[PDB]
Amino acid sequence: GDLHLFGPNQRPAPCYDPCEAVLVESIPEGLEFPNATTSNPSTSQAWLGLLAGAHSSLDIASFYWTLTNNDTHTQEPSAQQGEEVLQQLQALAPRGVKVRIAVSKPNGPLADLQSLLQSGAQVRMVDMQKLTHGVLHTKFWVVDQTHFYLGSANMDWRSLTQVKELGVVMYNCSCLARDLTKIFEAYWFLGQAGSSIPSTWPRSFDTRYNQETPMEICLNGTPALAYLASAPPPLCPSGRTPDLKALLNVVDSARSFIYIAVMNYLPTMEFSHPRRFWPAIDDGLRRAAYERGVKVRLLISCWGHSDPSMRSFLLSLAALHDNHTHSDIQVKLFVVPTDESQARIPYARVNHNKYMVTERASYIGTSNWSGSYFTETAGTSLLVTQNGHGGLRSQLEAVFLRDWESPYSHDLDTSANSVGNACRLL
Amino acid sequence: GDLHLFGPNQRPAPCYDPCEAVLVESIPEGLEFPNATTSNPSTSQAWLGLLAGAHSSLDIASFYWTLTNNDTHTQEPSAQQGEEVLQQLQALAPRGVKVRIAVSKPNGPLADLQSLLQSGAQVRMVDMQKLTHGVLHTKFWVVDQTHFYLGSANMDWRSLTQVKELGVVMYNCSCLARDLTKIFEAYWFLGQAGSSIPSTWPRSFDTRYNQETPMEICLNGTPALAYLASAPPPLCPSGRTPDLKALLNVVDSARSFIYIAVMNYLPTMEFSHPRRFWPAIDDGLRRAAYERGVKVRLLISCWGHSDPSMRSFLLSLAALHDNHTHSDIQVKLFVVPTDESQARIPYARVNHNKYMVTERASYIGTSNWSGSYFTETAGTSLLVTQNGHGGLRSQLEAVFLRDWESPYSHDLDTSANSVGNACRLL
Ligand SMILES: *[C@@H]1O[C@H](CO)[C@@H](O[C@@H]2O[C@H](CO)[C@@H](O[C@@H]3O[C@H](CO[C@H]4O[C@H](CO[C@H]5O[C@H](CO)[C@@H](O)[C@H](O)[C@@H]5O)[C@@H](O)[C@H](O[C@H]5O[C@H](CO)[C@@H](O)[C@H](O)[C@@H]5O)[C@@H]4O)[C@@H](O)[C@H](O[C@H]4O[C@H](CO)[C@@H](O)[C@H](O)[C@@H]4O)[C@@H]3O)[C@H](O)[C@H]2NC(C)=O)[C@H](O)[C@H]1NC(C)=O
Ligand SMILES: *[C@@H]1O[C@H](CO)[C@@H](O[C@@H]2O[C@H](CO)[C@@H](O[C@@H]3O[C@H](CO[C@H]4O[C@H](CO[C@H]5O[C@H](CO)[C@@H](O)[C@H](O)[C@@H]5O)[C@@H](O)[C@H](O[C@H]5O[C@H](CO)[C@@H](O)[C@H](O)[C@@H]5O)[C@@H]4O)[C@@H](O)[C@H](O[C@H]4O[C@H](CO)[C@@H](O)[C@H](O)[C@@H]4O)[C@@H]3O)[C@H](O)[C@H]2NC(C)=O)[C@H](O)[C@H]1NC(C)=O
Ligand SMILES: *[C@@H]1O[C@H](CO)[C@@H](O[C@@H]2O[C@H](CO)[C@@H](O[C@@H]3O[C@H](CO)[C@@H](O)[C@H](O)[C@@H]3O)[C@H](O)[C@H]2NC(C)=O)[C@H](O)[C@H]1NC(C)=O
Ligand SMILES: *[C@@H]1O[C@H](CO)[C@@H](O[C@@H]2O[C@H](CO)[C@@H](O[C@@H]3O[C@H](CO)[C@@H](O)[C@H](O)[C@@H]3O)[C@H](O)[C@H]2NC(C)=O)[C@H](O)[C@H]1NC(C)=O
Ligand SMILES: *[C@@H]1O[C@H](CO)[C@@H](O[C@@H]2O[C@H](CO)[C@@H](O)[C@H](O)[C@H]2NC(C)=O)[C@H](O)[C@H]1NC(C)=O
Ligand SMILES: *[C@@H]1O[C@H](CO)[C@@H](O[C@@H]2O[C@H](CO)[C@@H](O)[C@H](O)[C@H]2NC(C)=O)[C@H](O)[C@H]1NC(C)=O
Repeated sequence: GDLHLFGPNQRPAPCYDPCEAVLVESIPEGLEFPNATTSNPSTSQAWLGLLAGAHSSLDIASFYWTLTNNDTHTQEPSAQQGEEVLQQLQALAPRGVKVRIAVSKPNGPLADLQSLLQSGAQVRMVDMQKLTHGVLHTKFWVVDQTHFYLGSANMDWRSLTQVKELGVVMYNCSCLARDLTKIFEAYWFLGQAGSSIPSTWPRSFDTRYNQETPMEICLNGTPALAYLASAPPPLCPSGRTPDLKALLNVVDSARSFIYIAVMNYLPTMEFSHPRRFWPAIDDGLRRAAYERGVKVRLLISCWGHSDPSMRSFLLSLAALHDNHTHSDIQVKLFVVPTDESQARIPYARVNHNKYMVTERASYIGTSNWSGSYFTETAGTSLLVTQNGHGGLRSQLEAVFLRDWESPYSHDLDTSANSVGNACRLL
Repeated sequence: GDLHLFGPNQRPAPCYDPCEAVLVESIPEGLEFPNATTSNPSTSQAWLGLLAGAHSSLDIASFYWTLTNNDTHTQEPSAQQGEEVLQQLQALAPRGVKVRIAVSKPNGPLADLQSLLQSGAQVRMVDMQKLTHGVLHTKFWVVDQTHFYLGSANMDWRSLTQVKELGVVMYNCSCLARDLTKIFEAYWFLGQAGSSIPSTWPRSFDTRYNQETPMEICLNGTPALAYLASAPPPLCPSGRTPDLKALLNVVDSARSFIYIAVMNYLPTMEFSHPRRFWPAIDDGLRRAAYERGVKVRLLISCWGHSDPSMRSFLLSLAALHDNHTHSDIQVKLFVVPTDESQARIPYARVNHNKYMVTERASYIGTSNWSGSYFTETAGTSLLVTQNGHGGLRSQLEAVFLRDWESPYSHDLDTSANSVGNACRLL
C-alpha cells in the first residue's frame, strides 16, 4: 500500500524478526503411531524450554489450573510434568520475571494460583459470565514479548500426559507476540473489580494485522502471512478479525481439501437454555463441498462426556457424501483407549486438539466448534498462509493424516465395544 | 392503526367482500384414496365454472400451453378436459370478455395461443431469461377482478387428468383479486418489446397488504388474514412481500408442525452453471425442528426426471431425526404409478403440488423449493391465517395427511421395484 499504487489501502509495516514456528503435541500415555515418519516436541518440553529462557515477562491466558496431584485428588506418576511445570513457574517472579496470569473465574480457591501469587506472580480472575455469558476459555503464553504458545493445552497436568493436545510455539517473532499481548491486555483489563467492556476499546488494543492486511513475516526463512483472531466480538477492536470470520475465510478459500480436528463439533448454541440452531460453520462446510468440490474430513473426539446430540448432526453432514453431487464429506471419531488404571484419572483420555488445515492455510485455535465459543466465550486463533509447498501447513496436514489413518479413528457405524473407551456417539 | 393507538402504523382498510376459498385438486387417472372422508372439486370443473361465469375479464399467468392432443403429439381420451378448457377459453373474447394471457417465452410458436389470439384474446410472451435469468413460472387466473385461482396446475391437459395438482380458488374476494392483478400487470408490462424492469415500480403496482399488514378478509364467514407474495425480488414493489420471506415466516412461526408437499426440494441454485449452495429453507426447517420441537414432514415427488442429487440432501435432513435432540424430521417420496398405456403419455404421472401447512397458517405456491424459483424466476404464493380450528387450513392439513398415509408415499430406503414407476431417488 503506497497511496499511489493502492490508494488509502496502506499495507502495514512488515516484520523482520526471524520467526520460527514449531508444532507441539501432547500424546497421551499409551498412544503409538507405527509410521509417523516425524514427531513433534511435546507440550511439556516446549513449555519448560520457554520457562528456562524467560528473562523479562510471562503472560498466560488460561481456563483452569490443575497442575498437581493434590489438585485432582489423585496420585499418578504421569502428573510429574505439570508439577514440574508449576515448579518452574514459581521460579519466575523470584528471579525478576514479571508474571501475569488471567484465569476464568473459578468455582473456589485454586491452589496453583495461590502458590504462584506467593511466589510473586500477578493473578486476575475474569468473570466472563457476568460480561458476555461466556467463559475465559483461551489458552496461550506470551514470553518476553518475543515468543508465544497458542493451542489446546490447558494449565493441567493431564493435558501433558493423559489428554491429546495440539498447539504451536512461535519463537523470535516479537511483532506477533506483542499483537497477541494486546488480546491478553483485554483479558487483564477485564480481570479487575468493576470493569466493564468498553463500547470502543482504546487504540492501544487495536491492531493493523488482520484478514484484510495480514502481517508479513519471515517464517522459517520463507515469507508468510499471519494474523491472530479473537473472540468474542465484544472483545475485538475494529481492526481485530473475529475468530469466526477467520475460520470461515479459511473454509471458503479452500479449493482442494479441508481437514478439521476438534474435540466437539456442534452446529448449535450448546448453551443458552432457550436453545439456538447455529449453522455458520456447518453451512460453510456444505458450501465448500458442494460448490467447489472440496473434500471435507471431520475428525471429532468421543469420550464418556461427549454430547450424544452430536451424532445426528455429524450424520447429517456425512449424508452429503454422494455420487451425483460429487460432494465428498467424511466423518470419523477419534477415541483415546483407557486402562483400568487410567480410568481412575478423572476427566482424561480424550483428544483435545482444535485445528484446521487446507491446501493453502493453517488455523490453530483454542475453541471447540460450537456457537458459544464464537459469540460469548473468549478464544484466540492463529492463521498462517505460506506460498511454498512445505512449511508449517504441511506439518499440520501430516499430523491430521496420521491421526486420521490411525487405528484410534473409527467410522460412525463402529460398535462401541471396538473403540477401547466409552463413546456416547457409538 | 389509528395514529394514536399505534402511531404511523396505519392498518390498511379491511375487505368486506364475502370471500370463499375452495381447495381444488387434480387427481391423476388411477389414483384412489380409500378413506379420504372428503373430496375436493377438480381443477377442470373449477376452471370450467370460472369460465362459464366470466363476464368482464380474464388474466392468466402461465408457464406453457399444451391443452390439446395435437400439442403433445398424442391421442388420449383423458386429454378431453384440456381441450374442453381451451374451447371455453376461445369463447370468452367473442362474447365480450377481455382476455390477457402472459406466458413465458416459448421455444417455438404455440398452437393454443395462436388460436386464442384469433379468438380475440391478448397474448404477451415474457422473456424472463433476458431480465433475471429466470422464467415466467407463475400459474394463476384472475376472473372479473373478483375471483382467482392460484396453484400448481399449468395450462396443460395433463395437469387435469395425468398429473396431480393442488391449488385454491378464491371466490367473491375482489380486494385480493385486484391485489393479484397488480402482479399480473408486472408480467404484462414486461411482456412488451424493449421493456426493462424499473428500479422502482410505479405506485400502481405497490400494495399495502403484506406480511406486516395482511389484508383482513371475511373468509367463509369468519375473519382471516391473507396476503399474496411474489418472486423474484426485482418484480416486488416495496410493499410486496417476497415469496421467500413469506415462506420462511410461515416456517419460523410454526410451533407444532410443518407439513410440506413440493415436487422438487433442493437446497441449491439448481441452475447457475457455477453452482451455488442455498440453505435458506433447509436452515429454516432445521431451526424449527431443533429450537422449537416442530415436527417436520417432507413429501417430495419422484419420477423418471427427478434430480438424483436430491436424495443426499433429503437424507441429510432425515439424519436430524434423533432421540437426544428431540428433533423430528421425516422424509417420504410420493410416486404416481404408471401403466404401459400411460407411459406413452409424455411427461406425466408425477405429483405436482407446491404447498405447506402448519397448525396456524396455509401457504399455497406456484414454485418448487429450489433457489432459482425465489431469486430469478417468477412465482406467486397465497398465505392465509385464520384463528379458528377448522377452515381452509384444516382442509390443507387433511389433504397432506391423506397423501402422506396413502400407499403412494414411501420411505427413502424403499426399493425402486415397489413404487410402481421410475424413481431416480430410490
Ligand atoms: C522451523 O524451525 C523450527 C526451529 O528450527 C523447527 O522446529 C524443529 O522441528 C523439528 C521437526 O519437528 C524438531 O525435530 C524433532 O524433534 C522431536 C522432539 O525432539 C525432542 O523430544 C525428543 C523426545 O524426548 C522425550 O522422549 C524420549 C524417548 O526416547 C526420552 O528419551 C526423552 O527424555 C523425552 O522424554 C528428544 O529425544 C529430543 O532430543 C533429541 O533431539 C534433539 C533434536 O532437536 C537433539 O538436539 C537432542 O540432543 C536429542 O538428541 C528433543 O528433546 C523428535 O521426536 C523428532 O524426531 C523424529 O525424527 C527422528 C529422525 O528421523 C525419528 O527417529 C523420530 O522417531 C521422530 O520421528 C525430531 O527430531 C526440532 O526439535 C524443532 N526445533 C525446536 C527448537 O523446537 C521447525 O520444524 C521448522 N519448520 C519447518 C516447516 O521446517
Ligand atoms: C368455504 O365455502 C366454499 C363455498 O361454499 C366451500 O366450497 C365447497 O367445499 C365443499 C367441500 O370440499 C365442496 O363439496 C365437495 O365437492 C366435491 C366435488 O364435487 C364436485 O365434483 C363431483 C365429482 O364429479 C366428477 O366425478 C363424478 C364421479 O361420480 C362424475 O359423476 C362427475 O361427472 C364428475 O366427473 C360432483 O359429483 C359434484 O356434483 C355433486 O355435488 C354437488 C355439491 O356441490 C351438487 O351441487 C351437485 O348437484 C352434485 O350432486 C361436484 O360437481 C365432492 O367430491 C365432495 O363429496 C365428498 O363428500 C361426499 C359426502 O360425504 C362423499 O360421499 C364423497 O366421496 C366426497 O368425499 C363434496 O361434496 C363444494 O363443492 C364446494 N363448493 C364450491 C362452490 O366449490 C368451502 O369448502 C368452504 N370452506 C370451509 C373451510 O368450509
Ligand atoms: C501435595 O500435598 C501433600 C500433602 O499436603 C504435600 O506433601 C508435602 O510434601 C513436601 C515435599 O514434597 C514435604 O516437605 C518435606 O519436608 C521435609 C522435612 O524435613 C524436607 O526435608 C523435604 O525437603 C520436604 O520439604 C511435606 O512435609 C509434605 N507434607 C505433608 C503433610 O506430608 C505435597 O508436597 C503436595 N504436592 C504438591 C505438588 O503441592
Ligand atoms: C388436431 O389436429 C387434427 C388434424 O389437423 C384436427 O382434425 C380436424 O378436426 C376437425 C373437427 O374436430 C375437423 O373439422 C370437421 O369438418 C367437418 C367437415 O364437414 C365438419 O362437418 C365438422 O363439424 C368439423 O368441423 C377437421 O376436418 C379435422 N382436420 C383434419 C385435417 O382431419 C383436430 O381438430 C385437432 N384438434 C384440436 C383440438 O385442435
Ligand atoms: C531464536 O533466537 C535465538 C537467539 O538468536 C536462537 O538461539 C541461537 O541458536 C543457534 C542455533 O541453535 C545457536 O548457534 C546460537 O548460539 C543461539 N544463540 C543464542 C543467543 O542462544 C534460536 O535458535 C532461535 N530459534 C529458536 C527456535 O529459539
Ligand atoms: C359468490 O357470489 C355469488 C353471487 O352472490 C353467489 O351466488 C349465489 O349463490 C347462492 C347459493 O348457491 C344462490 O342462492 C344465489 O342465487 C346465487 N346468486 C347469484 C347471483 O348467482 C355464490 O354462491 C358466491 N360463492 C361462490 C363460491 O361463488
